[PDB]
Amino acid sequence: PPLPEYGGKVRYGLIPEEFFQFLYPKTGVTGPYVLGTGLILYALSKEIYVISAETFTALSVLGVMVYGIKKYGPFVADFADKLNEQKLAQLEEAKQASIQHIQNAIDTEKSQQALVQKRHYLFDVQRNNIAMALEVTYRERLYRVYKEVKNRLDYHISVQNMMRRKEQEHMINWVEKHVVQSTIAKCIADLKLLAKKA
Amino acid sequence: LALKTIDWVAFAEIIPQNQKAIASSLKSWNETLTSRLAALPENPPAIDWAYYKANVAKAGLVDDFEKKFNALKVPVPEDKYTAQVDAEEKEDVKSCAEWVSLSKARIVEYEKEMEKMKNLIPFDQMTIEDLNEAFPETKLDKKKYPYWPHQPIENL
Amino acid sequence: QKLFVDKIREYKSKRQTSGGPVDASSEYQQELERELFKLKQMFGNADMNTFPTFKFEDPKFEVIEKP
Repeated sequence: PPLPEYGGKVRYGLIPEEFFQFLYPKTGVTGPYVLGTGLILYALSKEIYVISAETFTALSVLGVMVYGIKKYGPFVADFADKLNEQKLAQLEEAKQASIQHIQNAIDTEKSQQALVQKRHYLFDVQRNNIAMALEVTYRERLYRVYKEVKNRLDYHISVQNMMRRKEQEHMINWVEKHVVQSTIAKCIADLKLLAKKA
Repeated sequence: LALKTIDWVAFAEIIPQNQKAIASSLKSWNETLTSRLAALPENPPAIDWAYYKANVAKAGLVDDFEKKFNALKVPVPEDKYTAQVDAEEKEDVKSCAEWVSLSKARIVEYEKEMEKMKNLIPFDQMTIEDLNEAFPETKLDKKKYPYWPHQPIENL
Repeated sequence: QKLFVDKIREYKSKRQTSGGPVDASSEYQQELERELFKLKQMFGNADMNTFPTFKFEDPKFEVIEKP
């Protein structure tokens, strides 16, 4: 239940404006002042109000209090409003901070969701390694078999060709050292070739 | 050739800290095996016969070598490893599903709470009880300090 | 023509090797043995005149699930 903004519009701190408007349509701007002065002159004159030291006192006190409000009123007013607005700002900051705290909690939980969703890369990496290792082993086996068969084939053809080489060189050296042991016909041919000098 | 393309930082995010070494070894294994597969072609070049038919004068050695090679069926190894990791994946999916449902519950609850705080009464109209219900941290501990002002004097 | 009589006669004598397994070599075996020895024990050590046999190894593996 909110507070109504303003007060009651009292005058002199002693009379509310309701009384003045109350008398307005009947005697207006001259009503209250005249009633007041008439009444005070009455209470003076007819020994209604005694004048004694108490007048001295109460006048001093009214003076102190009027000076007091008229001077230190605005300060206490604005101090009150300081307290109010400050408490209000602090409450607003508590509210915003709590909202932001829970919002951060929500976003972090959403991040958790995203990651644990991402989880499955683990299993597909395992799968990848499995299949890759398997096919690697298989291809290694095939190259092993092709390598060993090629090796036997080469070995045989190589020893074959090497024997070919050795026998061929032995044969040519045999024929050279054999033709040697074997007629002036060659000499007559020599004279013929020299006759072919020209 | 059935391979699953992968991120790798996404992998790195999902390794609980107890087994970072195993996972790192798995990554290294992945890359070394990829290189090894690239390090050799798919199938061997099958040996021709003519080059040896007309050169290897050995009797039936080239022939029966070629034939027993034809009569050779290299054992293609079967895994027996994938089905179990699939089952493990299954269980992990189940656990993740239940965890994520619980998290969505907590999420909608946080949402409702935030909305309550969002629908606040204008503070100037708020009785101390409504401030209390809006924040239990604004509640005097009337239990531990039962006399006025129910809180540390110096705290005032 | 000396070397031409040489070529013809020596070629006809060399093709006459049906009777001579190394055509009157009578030596060079001392090195031929070790030569084919080297060639073998360089290409391998097994019986390289029989068909190759094959063992096939299989990979190592591990515990993969969360421990």
